[PDB]
Amino acid sequence: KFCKCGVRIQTSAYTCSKCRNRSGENNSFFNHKHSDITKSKISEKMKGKKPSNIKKISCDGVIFDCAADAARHFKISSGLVTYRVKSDKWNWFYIN
DNA sequence: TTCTTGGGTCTACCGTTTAAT
DNA sequence: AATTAAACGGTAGACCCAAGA
Ligand SMILES: [Zn+2]
Repeated sequence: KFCKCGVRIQTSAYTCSKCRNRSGENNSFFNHKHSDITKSKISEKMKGKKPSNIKKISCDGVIFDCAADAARHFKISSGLVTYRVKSDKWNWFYIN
């Protein structure tokens, strides 16, 4: 048996692994809902994890791994951190 | 039967914007 | 002006599940 792409496949298969459609409505989990139990398992494993989009920052010399840590140290909102970084009245800048 | 794939369904936390003070 | 909350928009990684191998 041959896949539409040209490679051989078992007669029990509809396509080769690479050509299988899994996007949108063709996904095996499309339109399914996760149970409250699954959501909790995901919740516990994620608690305390910082994401990859964090920005190291220097607050005029005092550095932080992310803007949120700086917000928590100064006790201000994250929005204000961004505001000071853009302000000509502060020397707060992201590293890189 | 098991092991592998890989993208839809989620969570926790980020950072930037903007309405409202 | 300088502030905050909430609206938006993003990442990786855990989960699920059917079908390829
Ligand atoms: Zn193919």
